[PDB]
Amino acid sequence: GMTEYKLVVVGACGVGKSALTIQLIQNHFVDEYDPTIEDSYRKQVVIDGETCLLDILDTAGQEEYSAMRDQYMRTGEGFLCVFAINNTKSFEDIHHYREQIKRVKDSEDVPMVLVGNKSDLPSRTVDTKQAQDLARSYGIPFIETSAKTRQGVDDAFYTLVREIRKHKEK
Ligand SMILES: C[C@H](Oc1ccnc(-c2noc([C@@]3(C)CCCc4sc(N)c(C#N)c43)n2)n1)[C@@H]1CCC[N@H+]1C
Ligand SMILES: Nc1nc2c(ncn2[C@@H]2O[C@H](COP(=O)(O)OP(=O)(O)O)[C@@H](O)[C@H]2O)c(=O)[nH]1
Ligand SMILES: [Mg+2]
Repeated sequence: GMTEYKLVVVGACGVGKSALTIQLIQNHFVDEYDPTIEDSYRKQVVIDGETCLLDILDTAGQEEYSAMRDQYMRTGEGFLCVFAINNTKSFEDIHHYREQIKRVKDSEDVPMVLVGNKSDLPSRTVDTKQAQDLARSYGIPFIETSAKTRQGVDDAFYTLVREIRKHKEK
């Protein structure tokens, strides 16, 4: 049967979670997508010659630590932690997202990729080295993306699938 991979995209409002997701789903850059819409989207993709079903939860809205919201995030098998390379605050938020993922998955070993989005823009405020070094601190991959140009989009999502496979084989 076709394996389904439940992927969750997290990070500060405005970093490009929806734009990244829609680039994967529609193969189109959407510069405008209601910041409050949290929803999931499926797509069949070929990754290393194996057709699989991705189920992407594009998170949005207010931070809430109810049991209900924990259970919804807990359905995720892997997480993209997204910041924007021109927004230092979004990068400084990453550790909070990672901490909450570890808590809700009750694991120090959750499949995860650090994503630096908006790589097409010139206004960088977060050095690549600092981002690479944070991913190293966590022991996870770092991928530079642009939802505008499609740079890194498959790399980010497909690496996460590969991380989930390797975790499932542990
Ligand atoms: C960086 C923060 O801001 C926001 C703003 C919006 N969301 C968050 C946020 N943190 O984790 C999460 C997720 C969705 C991530 C996956 C796992 C779980 S499990 C659960 N219950 C979740 C929730 N709500 C989450 N989201 N944080 C700063 C710092 C604290 C005050 N605050 C202003
Ligand atoms: N130049 C550029 N703008 C982007 C990129 N991704 C998203 N945006 C813009 O960033 C803003 C927020 O994007 P959105 O997808 O709504 O972010 P979300 O709140 O994380 O879902 C919008 O103005 C988008 O046009 C990107 O890679 N490059
Ligand atoms: Mg959004």
